[PDB]
Amino acid sequence: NYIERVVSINRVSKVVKGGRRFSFTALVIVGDGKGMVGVGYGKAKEVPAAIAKGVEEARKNFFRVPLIGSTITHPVQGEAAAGVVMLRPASPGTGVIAGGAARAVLECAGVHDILAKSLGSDNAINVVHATVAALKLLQRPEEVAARRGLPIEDVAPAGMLKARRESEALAAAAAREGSA
Amino acid sequence: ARYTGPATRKSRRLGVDLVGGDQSFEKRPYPPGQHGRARIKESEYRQQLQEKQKARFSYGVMEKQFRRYYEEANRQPGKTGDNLLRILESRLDNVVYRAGLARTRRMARQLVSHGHFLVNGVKVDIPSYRVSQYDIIDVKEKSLNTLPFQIARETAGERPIPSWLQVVGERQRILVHQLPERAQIDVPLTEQLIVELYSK
Amino acid sequence: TMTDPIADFLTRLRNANSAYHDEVTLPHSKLKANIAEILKREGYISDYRTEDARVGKSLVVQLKYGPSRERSIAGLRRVSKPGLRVYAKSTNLPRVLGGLGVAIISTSSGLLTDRQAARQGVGGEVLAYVW
Amino acid sequence: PTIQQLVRKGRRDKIAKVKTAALKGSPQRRGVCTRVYTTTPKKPNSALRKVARVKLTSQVEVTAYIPGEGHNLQEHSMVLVRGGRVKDLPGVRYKIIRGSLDTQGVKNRKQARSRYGAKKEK
RNA sequence: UCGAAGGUGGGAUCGGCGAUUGGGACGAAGUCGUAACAAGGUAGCCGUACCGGAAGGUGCGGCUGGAUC
RNA sequence: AGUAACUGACGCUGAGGAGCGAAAGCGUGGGGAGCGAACAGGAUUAGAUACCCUGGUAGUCCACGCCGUAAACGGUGGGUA
RNA sequence: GUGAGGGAUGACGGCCUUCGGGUUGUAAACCUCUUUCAGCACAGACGAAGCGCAAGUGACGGUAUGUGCAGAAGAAGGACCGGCCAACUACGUGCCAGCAGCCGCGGUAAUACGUAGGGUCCGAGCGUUGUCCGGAAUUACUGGGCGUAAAGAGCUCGUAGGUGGUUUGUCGCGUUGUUCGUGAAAACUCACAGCUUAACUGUGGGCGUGCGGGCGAUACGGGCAGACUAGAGUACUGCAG
RNA sequence: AUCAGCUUGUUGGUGGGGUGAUGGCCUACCAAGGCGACGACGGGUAGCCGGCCUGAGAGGGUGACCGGCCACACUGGGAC
Ligand SMILES: [Mg+2]
Ligand SMILES: [Mg+2]
Ligand SMILES: [Mg+2]
Ligand SMILES: [Mg+2]
Ligand SMILES: [Mg+2]
Ligand SMILES: [Mg+2]
Ligand SMILES: [Mg+2]
Ligand SMILES: [Mg+2]
Ligand SMILES: [Mg+2]
Ligand SMILES: [Mg+2]
Ligand SMILES: [Mg+2]
Ligand SMILES: [Mg+2]
Ligand SMILES: [Mg+2]
Ligand SMILES: [Mg+2]
Ligand SMILES: [Mg+2]
Ligand SMILES: [Mg+2]
Ligand SMILES: [Mg+2]
Ligand SMILES: [Mg+2]
Ligand SMILES: [Mg+2]
Ligand SMILES: [Mg+2]
Ligand SMILES: [Mg+2]
Ligand SMILES: [Mg+2]
Ligand SMILES: [Mg+2]
Ligand SMILES: [Mg+2]
Ligand SMILES: [Mg+2]
Ligand SMILES: [Mg+2]
Ligand SMILES: [Mg+2]
Ligand SMILES: [Mg+2]
Ligand SMILES: [Mg+2]
Ligand SMILES: [Mg+2]
Ligand SMILES: [Mg+2]
Ligand SMILES: [Mg+2]
Ligand SMILES: [Mg+2]
Ligand SMILES: [Mg+2]
Ligand SMILES: [Mg+2]
Ligand SMILES: [Mg+2]
Ligand SMILES: [Mg+2]
Ligand SMILES: [Mg+2]
Ligand SMILES: [Mg+2]
Ligand SMILES: [Mg+2]
Ligand SMILES: [Mg+2]
Ligand SMILES: [Mg+2]
Ligand SMILES: [Mg+2]
Ligand SMILES: [Mg+2]
Ligand SMILES: [Mg+2]
Ligand SMILES: [Mg+2]
Ligand SMILES: [Mg+2]
Ligand SMILES: [Mg+2]
Ligand SMILES: [Mg+2]
Ligand SMILES: [Mg+2]
Ligand SMILES: [Mg+2]
Ligand SMILES: [Mg+2]
Ligand SMILES: [Mg+2]
Ligand SMILES: [Mg+2]
Ligand SMILES: [Mg+2]
Ligand SMILES: [Mg+2]
Ligand SMILES: [Mg+2]
Ligand SMILES: [Mg+2]
Ligand SMILES: [Mg+2]
Ligand SMILES: [Mg+2]
Ligand SMILES: [Mg+2]
Ligand SMILES: [Mg+2]
Ligand SMILES: [Mg+2]
Ligand SMILES: [Mg+2]
Ligand SMILES: [Mg+2]
Ligand SMILES: [Mg+2]
Ligand SMILES: [Mg+2]
Ligand SMILES: [Mg+2]
Ligand SMILES: [Mg+2]
Ligand SMILES: [Mg+2]
Ligand SMILES: [Mg+2]
Ligand SMILES: [Mg+2]
Ligand SMILES: [Mg+2]
Ligand SMILES: [Mg+2]
Ligand SMILES: [Mg+2]
Ligand SMILES: [Mg+2]
Ligand SMILES: [Mg+2]
Ligand SMILES: [Mg+2]
Ligand SMILES: [Mg+2]
Ligand SMILES: [Mg+2]
Repeated sequence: NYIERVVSINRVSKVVKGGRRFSFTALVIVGDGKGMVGVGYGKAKEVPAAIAKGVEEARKNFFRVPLIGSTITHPVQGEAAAGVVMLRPASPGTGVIAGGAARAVLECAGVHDILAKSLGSDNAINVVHATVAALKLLQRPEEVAARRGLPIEDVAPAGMLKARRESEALAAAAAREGSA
Repeated sequence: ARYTGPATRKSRRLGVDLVGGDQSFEKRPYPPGQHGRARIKESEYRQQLQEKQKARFSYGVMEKQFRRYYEEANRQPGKTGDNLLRILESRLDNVVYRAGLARTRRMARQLVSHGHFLVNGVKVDIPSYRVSQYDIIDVKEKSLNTLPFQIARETAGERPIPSWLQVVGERQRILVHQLPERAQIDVPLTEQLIVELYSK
Repeated sequence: TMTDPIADFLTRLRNANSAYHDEVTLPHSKLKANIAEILKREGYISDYRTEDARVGKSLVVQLKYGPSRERSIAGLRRVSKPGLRVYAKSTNLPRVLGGLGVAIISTSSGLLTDRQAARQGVGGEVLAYVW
Repeated sequence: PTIQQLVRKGRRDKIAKVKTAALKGSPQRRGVCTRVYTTTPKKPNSALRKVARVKLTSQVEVTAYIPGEGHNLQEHSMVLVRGGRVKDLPGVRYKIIRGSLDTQGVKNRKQARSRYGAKKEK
């Protein structure tokens, strides 16, 4: 089960000595809803071929989201492409607050609570690149502590330890219910 | 002011049943009008408004009313979606419907407005009454003698009584205990879309 | 001219991290020394030791690298600088990297880390954000 | 810009280009129309629109566009004018409301009736 | 003694109008023209002085955001 | 650049202010081969008040003052690590 | 508040049709129900441990509020439907008559004009208009740039100001170190409670983000009270232009 | 600053009067300066504040009602 979405459809054109040659380009985002993200950019002369190319490229290119239970770990300032997209977690149930392309990519990621803002070049392609880079910039507390050579309690806050323990207990309960 | 027009219009146009017993919806799922079969471009705003209008035309609430529930639910420290679901389910109409004493939300609302119900021995005729924790709902003899109430109370074989609601006897006494969680509430639709649409 | 030793130190360290270097030699000072001390205590750096040069004391800092070569330091930036000096009260201690980073705050005891500073309830000027 | 520059000078906020300055920020004025005639649009649009010159209480001479397909305005007539921009006409920034003072709603209107001032059919 | 109002006389600011004139923008379409964009048929541009209905031309100095060899 | 004898916080940038500054232009008084705005002719064009040709007045030179602008470009202020 | 439960492979009539039919539609006529609030009557407050040594004192109001009577009986409209932006077809004139917040729409067959239906949004309110913030990171302290898009002044010397190369010493005037001490009332936020719930207000907290003095600290961030030199300058010898 | 100097009881001292209270609040006599590029004097606008709207915040806009002050009562003055 994968989540599919389309963000923008553009009628690109090419010129020859005879006249105008039209073409179609599409960008799609694929995700499993658990924290696995794939982006695809596909070009054709017709929408079905375009979306097929986009889906294939997205299937080729994947990326994993290290989310804590339901939300993001820490605020991230994703500076890439030409747009500035700033992501940070929030209180559970607040919702994934983001623009169009960011909305699509985060919903395909499966996150449920995020605060986002795009600060320039509202173009969908650049926004998607900036969000992907923002997720790449994300760091996870366990291997952050491993890199720093200091144990978890001496690195990460007790509140996020409590949240992680609650998330682990909920995941264990869900696994038990699914097995039974 | 309440929508006096046909109720099947909402389900037919919108694409999911609301009352649940609509034969017209299952006969023709497409929206009415000369051109309900025309292809429609996908839109996040279409679907966000779609969830909103499903919710509001399903529970029968007012627009200002529902926005006030939204801001209320936001300002309680608890999770916004669960708070909104409680503050909407706490409407006495929905409570008395899901308790099995009414055949539909509209009929619960009409009977409450006419005032066939007693709350803790106090006269109440307000469809939008608020029910807090550990409250008592009573039904008066003038309404036990009412014929449609008898039909409802000896035909109550509808969806099962929830955890927080329960009836104790033939007098149709409705009691509330605690705050339900979303998982056992298992209400259709998704509050995330509504909260995000009002987050716009 | 040479006008900010702490910013110069932070920039040389993060430039060395970007250039994948291992050893950096800087002029020695008390501020540099105890900042290296708190860096060693938190564990973002490997180790430091002082030396003697042609004129005065100098301090060398060895960067930290793991088996898979990814940087042990993500980025540095200074918030309090000559001119714009920013300070924090006892309740408005800055949150860095969602609490996963470290802010260096000079309190009545000295240059101490933000978490234990909030534990003590003490506060002051934030030197830099290290994450 | 550096810290001492900001301290020394300070930053001046933008000034808003006010639109329909003849209203002086006041939504509606009453006016008397002096002349009624027609004007031609720009290159993209070719038509023959109707505009009126109205003396405002603010003693400001401004053009006023007449919506609808029919009107009975003549010289020395009582007119109520609101603010509204038109693209094709170069120097017209106001629209004449319908159904007030000497102007009556244009007949045969049944759709979008409140905007043009039509009473309800029985 | 002070003292408001009033009147003498000349300076500043805000203005309103004013023959006529100078300049600008929007119309659309017409005459006069070939200016610039390709070595645009005299390489372009900048500062400056002169000249000519007009775009411009020339002198001096500076740049290549100039193509060949 | 080397020796590093000595001073021992004198360093940096710098609003307003002040000094220098391509060519052309102006005053006074000299100089003035070549070059060359302006202006005459000759030539082309339907048309040339331009491009081309023959001439040549300011200027181009000198001294004292002035104006203080250039695509004054590395179209990038300086200093430090 | 202007209703309903059930009611047909879905009765008129309108609009399209490919002339098969589809639309308005569970809508409607229908069989039953309670009839809120207005309508007609009865009772009828508290607001007053109040004032008087008097015999009474309520404008509101004979209202609010209860108790009975009759009847679904008295009750819905406004914008939008080219893309932005949830909502389309037909009919009538074609660079005319006209729309419009940005792009922009009619030069005989318009989902953008006008009329019809149909659907969407909202609702006792519906839109237009004007002012203010947000998106506008579009005045960028957090949080912008200066090669070509807007920008490095022509370049130096340098006054006032802003900022300083090590470690050798007090007072604590930049400062945090804790406590008592103000923060009127009202408002905001948290919980409680009352008017049948509704606005409304009834009580007690809490909130009240700044500033006053007495007591306890010295790591950075300044003056002040003494020494050294990694910046800088000088000194000795040469150097090319 | 497309407003660079302002001021002559003006500035300061002493002695008198003055007022509930000190004081160029008023007078006389002595000296020449004070305020000024860390924006004076000039020009336009406007009651201030607890608050309201918007914005996550910073900030921006604003002064409805209520409430804390301020100033006025057709215009200008004066006093019991
Ligand atoms: Mg950046
Ligand atoms: Mg942008
Ligand atoms: Mg944008
Ligand atoms: Mg919002
Ligand atoms: Mg810079
Ligand atoms: Mg402007
Ligand atoms: Mg309309
Ligand atoms: Mg229309
Ligand atoms: Mg004038
Ligand atoms: Mg005039
Ligand atoms: Mg021509
Ligand atoms: Mg040419
Ligand atoms: Mg030519
Ligand atoms: Mg040329
Ligand atoms: Mg040229
Ligand atoms: Mg020139
Ligand atoms: Mg010439
Ligand atoms: Mg030259
Ligand atoms: Mg070029
Ligand atoms: Mg020595
Ligand atoms: Mg120097
Ligand atoms: Mg300097
Ligand atoms: Mg200086
Ligand atoms: Mg200056
Ligand atoms: Mg300067
Ligand atoms: Mg000079
Ligand atoms: Mg000079
Ligand atoms: Mg020369
Ligand atoms: Mg010269
Ligand atoms: Mg001359
Ligand atoms: Mg001369
Ligand atoms: Mg001479
Ligand atoms: Mg010559
Ligand atoms: Mg010549
Ligand atoms: Mg001659
Ligand atoms: Mg000639
Ligand atoms: Mg210049
Ligand atoms: Mg040069
Ligand atoms: Mg320079
Ligand atoms: Mg530099
Ligand atoms: Mg029925
Ligand atoms: Mg009643
Ligand atoms: Mg009484
Ligand atoms: Mg009594
Ligand atoms: Mg009552
Ligand atoms: Mg539409
Ligand atoms: Mg739509
Ligand atoms: Mg047509
Ligand atoms: Mg409709
Ligand atoms: Mg706004
Ligand atoms: Mg900064
Ligand atoms: Mg900016
Ligand atoms: Mg530029
Ligand atoms: Mg420049
Ligand atoms: Mg310049
Ligand atoms: Mg100094
Ligand atoms: Mg102290
Ligand atoms: Mg204290
Ligand atoms: Mg206090
Ligand atoms: Mg109080
Ligand atoms: Mg709030
Ligand atoms: Mg109560
Ligand atoms: Mg309170
Ligand atoms: Mg605040
Ligand atoms: Mg200092
Ligand atoms: Mg010594
Ligand atoms: Mg030296
Ligand atoms: Mg030499
Ligand atoms: Mg005296
Ligand atoms: Mg005395
Ligand atoms: Mg005095
Ligand atoms: Mg005296
Ligand atoms: Mg305030
Ligand atoms: Mg904000
Ligand atoms: Mg802001
Ligand atoms: Mg204010
Ligand atoms: Mg008051
Ligand atoms: Mg006071
Ligand atoms: Mg008066
Ligand atoms: Mg007065």
